[PDB]
Amino acid sequence: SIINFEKL
Amino acid sequence: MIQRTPKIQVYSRHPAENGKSNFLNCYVSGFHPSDIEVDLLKNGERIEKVEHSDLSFSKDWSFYLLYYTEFTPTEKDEYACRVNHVTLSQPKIVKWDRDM
Amino acid sequence: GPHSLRYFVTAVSRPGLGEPRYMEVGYVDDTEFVRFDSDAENPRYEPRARWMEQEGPEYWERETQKAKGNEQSFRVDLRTLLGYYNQSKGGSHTIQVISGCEVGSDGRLLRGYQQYAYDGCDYIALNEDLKTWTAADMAALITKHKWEQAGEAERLRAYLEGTCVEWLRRYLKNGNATLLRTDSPKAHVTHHSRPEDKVTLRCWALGFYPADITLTWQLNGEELIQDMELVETRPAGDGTFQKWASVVVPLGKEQYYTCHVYHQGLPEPLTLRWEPP
Amino acid sequence: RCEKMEEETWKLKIGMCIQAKDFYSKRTDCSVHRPDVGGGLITEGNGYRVVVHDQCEEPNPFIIATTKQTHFGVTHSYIEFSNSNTGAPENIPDCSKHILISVYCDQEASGLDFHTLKYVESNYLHITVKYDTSCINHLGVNYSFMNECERKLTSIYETDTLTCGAKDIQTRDKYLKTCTNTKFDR
Repeated sequence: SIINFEKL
Repeated sequence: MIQRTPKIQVYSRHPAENGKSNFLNCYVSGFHPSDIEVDLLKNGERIEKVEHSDLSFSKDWSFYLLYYTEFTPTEKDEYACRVNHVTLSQPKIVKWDRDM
Repeated sequence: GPHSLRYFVTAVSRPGLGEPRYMEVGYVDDTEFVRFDSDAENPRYEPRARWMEQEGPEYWERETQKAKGNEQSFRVDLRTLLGYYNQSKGGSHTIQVISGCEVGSDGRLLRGYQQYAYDGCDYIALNEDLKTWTAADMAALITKHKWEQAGEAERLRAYLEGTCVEWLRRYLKNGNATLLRTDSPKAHVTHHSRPEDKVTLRCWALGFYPADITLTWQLNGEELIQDMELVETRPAGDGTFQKWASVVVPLGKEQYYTCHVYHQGLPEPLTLRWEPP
Repeated sequence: RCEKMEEETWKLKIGMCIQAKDFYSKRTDCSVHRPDVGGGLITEGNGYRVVVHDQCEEPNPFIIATTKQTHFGVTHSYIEFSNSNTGAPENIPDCSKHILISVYCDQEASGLDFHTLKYVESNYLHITVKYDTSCINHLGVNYSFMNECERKLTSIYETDTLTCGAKDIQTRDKYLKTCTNTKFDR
């Protein structure tokens, strides 16, 4: 399961 | 930003003996950005049906693709690969060597 | 031995052509097992390994929703970086992310993977301490400052040490039988009279999995490393790989040189010489 | 984190892999000289002679200090430009951070068909490469510029893949030879 990325 | 010229290899899936069916591969790798144009040439002319692998990239951020098609090699039929990238002044041509 | 689970994210913008292309490709070690592509007939999570079919519809629904959620975030990030760098909107730009974790045999987390790339240059990356960031340029300092005040580093360490490891363990036991499968390299030596008053011996190695292989030429029990023409390992297209080593030897001395094939799918390293039919 | 010395010690490494076209490049010793003609350095070796300039007209310290070369097979030729202590990029003039590299071929009779490509564009360094495509089949450039602290904290990230004819980067660096201050002969 991939991670929920955070915005830059 | 960075830019990298694609490394090109033209080869066959199996040792080429004149007459037997085989696959023709063209491996492009180490290029950036991703936008690349690759087509296979039979006797100097473009082959209409050319399937390509899905896009991917390695740990150096460089993309790599595999373009392949079915074909049957003979004696006087010369194959090649045509690759153009944004980093290339003019399109690249690499002749096919059955023992390379 | 050690194992790892890595996700390769691609985000390329296309000004005046539509929404950016988004890709998520997972890798158990060196094997691709999952893939999501926005520019496809149907943008959904698709298995890339036959041992991933075991997962039910519940699993392929979660990952798809997470993928679409990620795509929107990156669609914004593509515009966000246009402001940081003060670039033009007419240009096509690329964001790449490598994210995952490496777990050893002991179950201990060896590496925490999280690095971003803008247009091929390094942007920001999670350090080994799993608490600080390394900003590669002036613009990444903006991102870095945001992630410090948001505590992104702490939230990320939790995933790496917890969630990522738990799934790696699950994926490994769900396909260990196939991940261990290896194909033996079928080798042979060809001969050409290309150099003047000399020849060329090319040791081949075909139909092997995985790509890990070692080919060496030897003379008098010593390896020829600088005199050896080695080409990059390439795919045959059928799931296996090819590779060869070339060496330039004087004429009449072909039998004095031996090629060596090292692979994990072989009980014993192969030893080959040039042999005329 | 790390010591004061580590955060101030900046190192520069420029790798460049050149593959020969239509001819076999021969392994040899390499030379390096600072021409009084123009600010920079000229290096002879491995079938090529390479000129590296900066955009500085005023006499300033060149950003490259050490040059190394090696050879693998019959086509690959690798060059490594180094500097163990450049100092912080803040204190280095901008012009000294714009690098122009010209790669000419000595071994084979050149066709003189050049191509200029900007390989690296960042806040720390600019790398532009001009090379003769008549004798050069492919050219790759690896770039690394950071302090000992950040290098220690990001060692798990491997970005160097310029094997350049060897099995791995370690094997490449094993056969490297420091270029000397002497004439050439071939």
